[PDB]
Amino acid sequence: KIRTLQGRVVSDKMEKSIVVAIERFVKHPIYGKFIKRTTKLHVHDENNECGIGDVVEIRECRPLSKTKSWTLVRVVEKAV
Amino acid sequence: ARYLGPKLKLSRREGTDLFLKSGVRAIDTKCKIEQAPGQHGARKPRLSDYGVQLREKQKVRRIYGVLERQFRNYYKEAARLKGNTGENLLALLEGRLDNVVYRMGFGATRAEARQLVSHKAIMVNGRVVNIASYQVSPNDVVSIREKAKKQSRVKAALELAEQREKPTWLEVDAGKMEGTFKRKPERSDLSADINEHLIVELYSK
Amino acid sequence: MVTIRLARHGAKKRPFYQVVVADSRNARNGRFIERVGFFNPIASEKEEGTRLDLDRIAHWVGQGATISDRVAALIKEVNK
Amino acid sequence: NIKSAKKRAIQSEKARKHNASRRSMMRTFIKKVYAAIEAGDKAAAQKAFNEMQPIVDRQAAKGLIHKNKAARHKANLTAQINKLA
RNA sequence: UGAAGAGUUUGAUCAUGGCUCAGAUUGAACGCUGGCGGCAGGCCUAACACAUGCAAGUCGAACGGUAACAGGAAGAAGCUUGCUUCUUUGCUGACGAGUGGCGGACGGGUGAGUAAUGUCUGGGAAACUGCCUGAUGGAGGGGGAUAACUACUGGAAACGGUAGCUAAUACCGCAUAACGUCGCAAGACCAAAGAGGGGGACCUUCGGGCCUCUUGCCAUCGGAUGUGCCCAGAUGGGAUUAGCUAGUAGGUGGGGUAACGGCUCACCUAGGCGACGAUCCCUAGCUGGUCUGAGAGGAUGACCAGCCACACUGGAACUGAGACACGGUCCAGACUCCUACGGGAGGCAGCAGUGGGGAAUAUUGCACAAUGGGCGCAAGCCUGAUGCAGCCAUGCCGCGUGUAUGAAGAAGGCCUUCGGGUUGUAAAGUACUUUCAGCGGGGAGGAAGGGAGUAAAGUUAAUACCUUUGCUCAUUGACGUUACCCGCAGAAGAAGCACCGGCUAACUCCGUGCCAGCAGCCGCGGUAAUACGGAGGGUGCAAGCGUUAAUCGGAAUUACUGGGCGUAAAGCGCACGCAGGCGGUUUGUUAAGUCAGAUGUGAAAUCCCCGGGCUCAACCUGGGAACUGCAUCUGAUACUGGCAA
Repeated sequence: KIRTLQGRVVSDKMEKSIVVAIERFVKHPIYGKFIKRTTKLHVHDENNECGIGDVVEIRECRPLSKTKSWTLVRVVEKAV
Repeated sequence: ARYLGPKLKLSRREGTDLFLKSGVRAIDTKCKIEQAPGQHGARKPRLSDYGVQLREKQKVRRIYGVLERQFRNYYKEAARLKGNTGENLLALLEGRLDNVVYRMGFGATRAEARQLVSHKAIMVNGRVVNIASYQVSPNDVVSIREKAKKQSRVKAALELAEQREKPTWLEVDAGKMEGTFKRKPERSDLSADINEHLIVELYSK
Repeated sequence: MVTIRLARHGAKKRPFYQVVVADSRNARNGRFIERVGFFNPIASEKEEGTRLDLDRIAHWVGQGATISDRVAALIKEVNK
Repeated sequence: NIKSAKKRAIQSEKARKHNASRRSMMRTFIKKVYAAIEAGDKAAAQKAFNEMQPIVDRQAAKGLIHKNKAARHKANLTAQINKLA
């Protein structure tokens, strides 16, 4: 595993940078249940290959520009 | 302190008999119990729950000679043996070295036995022991000293013990005054000191 | 470089050393890698005052470990 | 500053005096190459690199310039001339 | 294996609910009182300023040297007669200063600043890494210098500067060039230091060359290690902080950094971030953990451990493997000090002390013994780390201040119906014991190593050296007048504090009379006060007790575990609805959630279970468990989520 997160695009306003939004089920031990905690991240992209609202696979990796350390491996689909 | 205060007077303030500083000649003959400790000791109050727990605690507490601080240490050792910690608690109070020695007939009294433990009179194995808070080990060798049976106190301290039940969990000896702590004290070896209910209430606060 | 050494943590007027692997660039009772047993000079054969780990050390020495006068000679007190 | 080892400052200074010179040399020679790059003088680029190739390297083995730093210098340099001349 | 409740609203009652208390605890402080010993802990406030002393150097087996010391010799004296004294001299120990290396980035302290690209936790990759250690190879031949030094010279010192002279494991060429670096390949390029011990055969104009050993030196790749770097999550509060953000966010291409990166730069795009809480403000070192607690949780982060930051204040770089360097350097600034007033010096948030501040926190201690650290080839030195002592009930714990017996129940009080009752077996009296303390005398263990020899079936010169090994011998103890044990009289030297109206265990008598005053709460007190003051008696704790502050509990009293909201506090005045939360049912699939197992990982200590060591316990300690977690791996498919039908 390359630390693979199935995320969903939310920003093609740059070329080679696409903000992908992903979540993990975060639990509170004091509210005693999981919830959706969604965290936008800054991925480094080949150019663009997707629209917005594009379900994708991304991976961790080297840094290679400011706040980068994830890559696009592939665009799963535009719509489910 | 160590108490060692006006002994019997507490037997008075609880109305319950104990050998602590009494003879076997005075059993409240030429001494008095409960007539009125203080000028208000004649009349009896009903007592709140906390009333019972305090009085009763002090009953058990004074036929070992044991302090507050001491007793707590016992309570976290009781609840640190897997068992019934009512039993464990009163087992450890009859684990005090001063008590087992008395209960093997080497002390005149519970209290006088601990006067012995002061001096180098008591020992376990070849090892000298002066500390009374020592919980003796299963199958012990709790002997009197050579140069302590020569004293007129130790001869006279087998005397007053005579003719008592001597609840058996241990051996009572007169060749070498050397016993064995050969099993633990138990619920059956209580002799109507079954007041484990009280103090475990008191303590849990 | 690791440095195997003693470390007394025992109460006053009663040494209880502890043969430990640390590094010499940090505190005697401070920062450690992992232990390799104990040394108690107060044992006289009523309890065992040592724990060997002969095996572990034998690997560590090749890994670039250094032995102090005491530690080195203490393998010697028990020989093999 | 009553301490014995405060004499190290004098040592540091003999050092700084020397270490300065080594940096300066290199710092200048490397610029003579970038001259040939920006002005586009293809021949020169080569020649100027060749004269400073040993120099920058020596200092490194010693530790003045150190190993790892001169590495990247030598990479960047040559890189220039390859896409140029 | 483990969770207590009571009082307090009402004339009386049950709810609702705030308040109080009982408890444990704290780096606690204070008042009163005081016997020890053991263990632990002991400037939290002004991150305020510091008199004085000390804590950072050490190697001659890298040097040029000989200043001292101690010795050798030479002339000479004294003629202490062949010996002492004197000058000379590196000759040998040995070593001042000076060069030179390596440490001085360790350890030690502190929490001011820092809510975060700082920490923590778990991952991760484009990194570097001296001393250590593995593997392969190398280390060739030279040169020009510069401190010291010498002779001057500038200044009051502080502190320098010239001129000539010189050393190196110093500096720099030149020679040499892989598993090396750059490069697509082709090609190019880069390093050094040797020192000691010992010696037979040769050689020395006799310091050495030679050989041998040995450690070190240079390189490259490893290992181990330390240290940077990135990501995600967890991290305090406040939305009476909602908008914020230009190197701002990203893309190109330069440069820089050990390496990735607006780190920095040129150009280009106009985004990026934010209520799933940015940004801003207050507050705070952060964590393991600690305390409390039945747990869950909360509060908290002292000592002990890890991390980060900080080092007079501010700031900066240099060196180096590593620093943004506590006792380095330089600059500025406010301090403080010196001064011959021209000009300079220093930095206790190191240990110990000082003043101050505060409610409060110890000796200008001892020591190289042990353990550890630094350097070194070893001896050895350096060590306010540390180990100990001193001072302190600051706390936890252990033991003692007596035992037995003892009544015409003694005087002496106190209360009393005046018969006594109470103090009280309490004391005296009798027989008994001397712990602890005190004095006198014995006395373990923490000490092995090293050092002077010999043994090697090492390496080589065939038994050198060096290393190796046991053996042989003489010692190594600061604590310390020791742990401990022996003897010595004689109960001798060793109990108090608070409270007793109710909560709450524990009552009477006088004095006073809503006055005096008490007071945690409810409330007492205006003349027989079970509540004040004193006394008598008693109750609980005890060398400590109480009081206060403070945390948590109790309090399910803000409720995840664990609440209500019709009228008691408490449903927006009512709709719609985005986001968010939730999702009827059937089949199939996935396996993200989830469950299981697997694997890492969850530091140690703290904690916990069993079990040892200190006369016992406190404490210390062994193994194991816990380590509530996290990720990954492999499995599971009922539910949950995703997709399809």
